[PDB]
Amino acid sequence: NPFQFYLTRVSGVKPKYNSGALHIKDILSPLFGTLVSSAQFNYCFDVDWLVKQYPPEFRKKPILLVHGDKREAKAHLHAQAKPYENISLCQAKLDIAFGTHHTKMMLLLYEEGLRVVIHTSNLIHADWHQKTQGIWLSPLYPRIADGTHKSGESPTHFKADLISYLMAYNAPSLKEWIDVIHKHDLSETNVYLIGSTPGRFQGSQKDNWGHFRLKKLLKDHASSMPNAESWPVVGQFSSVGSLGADESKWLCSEFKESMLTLGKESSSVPLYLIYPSVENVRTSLEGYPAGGSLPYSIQTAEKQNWLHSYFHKWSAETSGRSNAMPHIKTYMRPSPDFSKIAWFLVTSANLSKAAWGALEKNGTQLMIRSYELGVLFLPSAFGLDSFKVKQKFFAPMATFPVPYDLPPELYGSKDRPWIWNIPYVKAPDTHGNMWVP
Ligand SMILES: O=C(O)c1ncc(O)nc1C(=O)O
Repeated sequence: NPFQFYLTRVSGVKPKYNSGALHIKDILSPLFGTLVSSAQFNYCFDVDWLVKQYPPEFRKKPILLVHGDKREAKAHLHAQAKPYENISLCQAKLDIAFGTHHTKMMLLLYEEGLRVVIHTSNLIHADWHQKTQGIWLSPLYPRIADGTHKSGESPTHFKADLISYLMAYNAPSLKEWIDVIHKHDLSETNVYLIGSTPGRFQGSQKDNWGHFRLKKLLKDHASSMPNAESWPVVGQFSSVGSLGADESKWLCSEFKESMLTLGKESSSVPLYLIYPSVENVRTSLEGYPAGGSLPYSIQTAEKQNWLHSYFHKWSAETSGRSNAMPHIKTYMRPSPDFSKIAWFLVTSANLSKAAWGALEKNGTQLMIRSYELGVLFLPSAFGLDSFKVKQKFFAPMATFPVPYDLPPELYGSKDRPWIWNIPYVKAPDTHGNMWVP
């Protein structure tokens, strides 16, 4: 397969549904490279657990943890890392309120080259245990010979775009990694980088980040097709922010308009949102505790009940993961019969203005609160017009492995979106428990 798109291993499914999945121990194995140093970009960290996932012979190699924690949270993280002399920390600046460092990325420097891993999991045991999570694995990037002058750039501009994402941190520990990336050849990269960094962007810079970055890529590198209005948009996520009093405020105005973009020319397009119902969570491998990682609050949800009529159940028979609650986030543009897709995005970004950006100042400025990161699969980048959808995720290699079932299934009348801070005591979960916050 050319896509190098993986799910994490799930404890409790039959072996055929973990054949070709990746645990973090697999990613860090000596089989992937002889580790020299690594950078772990993430949101939440269990440092004791994390070091144990490295092979014993690599556990004293330098590790950089890139996080966004402040005040007591920051002190807690520093206390976690203090027993390991080889661990340094980089506090990503979050100068806009309510933003987080949400990017999930590994930079893996080997003796043999460099690897980039962009994924969706926190660095804690539960995120790699029984959740549905996504991974993109870069090729092994070789080092450019000293004295050789070449770009090492890909047709997707991935090398420059990754350096640009890192330069936004303005951080000395990350300038070191930028110099490492400069010294490697990334030209085989066939995915486009889509990042979010905190800021207020106008003019040219508007297209650099968030949903405007997505729009620009789709404008420039996808083509429109007859009856494009009939190709739905699908968004699939594990948290929802405050989107406004009705769908015109953000979801169907600027967000959907970016996601609908195809080609360069100038809406009844169906919008399917996939987010676990209470029943999905109750019957899950984890039971109600899976809802600890689905942080939709009642205070947000009660102000936007209009949104829930967009919601579809989590279903993943194709990958044996209907009971492994989603922590992956994905966005895509399937054909009206869901047999093809025009593009697929895997990312850390949930369905929030903080992650994707919201227009300000009479539509001239895109404001983003958070760090986010994903990779975009475009048919043009593989010499194709569209991707066919792989029928069984783990079963002509140029079909894209969509990890959940199509078409998505609308909530039933008695279904409700998972809301983590109200009790569920009508029926017990797979471990025999109720949910009482
Ligand atoms: O996983 C979590 O618990 C989580 N919590 C809050 C947030 O904004 N995002 C996430 C995520 O990683 O999806």
